[PDB]
Amino acid sequence: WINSEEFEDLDEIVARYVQPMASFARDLLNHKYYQDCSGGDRKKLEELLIKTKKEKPTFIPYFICACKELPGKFLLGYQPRGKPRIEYVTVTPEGFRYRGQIFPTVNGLFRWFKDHYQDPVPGI
Amino acid sequence: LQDLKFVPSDEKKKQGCQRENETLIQRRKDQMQPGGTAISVTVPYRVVDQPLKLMPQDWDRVVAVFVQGPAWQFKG
Repeated sequence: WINSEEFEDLDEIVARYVQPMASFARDLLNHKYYQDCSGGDRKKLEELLIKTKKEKPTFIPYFICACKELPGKFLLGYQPRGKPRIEYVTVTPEGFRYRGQIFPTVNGLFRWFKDHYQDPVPGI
Repeated sequence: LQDLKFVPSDEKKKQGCQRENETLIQRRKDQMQPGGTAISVTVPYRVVDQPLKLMPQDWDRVVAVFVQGPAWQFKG
């Protein structure tokens, strides 16, 4: 038993609980916007976002990086006008979960984020 | 299936063969025809390692599947 899911044996766990998650994680790494902020340092992401915003104030810089503090979750930062904001994207066997929405494809998740970055953060 | 001979997968790994998502099988079967004439027809066969990525018509076209034991493979 992994969480509420059932698995017949270890091969099922590795081939279905990890392999899709590894593929989903690999997709995020292969994304153009991906960056390595010393394993997911918030300060490094904040500095990079601020620098990018300074270079192109008109544009809204957003970056995706892996988080070492919370394995299986990716740190998605964006700086619309002022201080960059940070959120968490959890990798699940069904895809990517962000703001209570599951997107099998990374492209769909990014489109939703761009079109709904101004919405209030769930849970706050 | 093509050559009707056994080769352990370990020997093929030593040979370093390249696994393909899709594979083809060319089996030569003699055709039952009137008058005793035989024509060595080579009917291709299609082998899929991952069956999830098949369209419903393709799923209908399926006719045989080898079971390795546990049922978790079939679920889905």
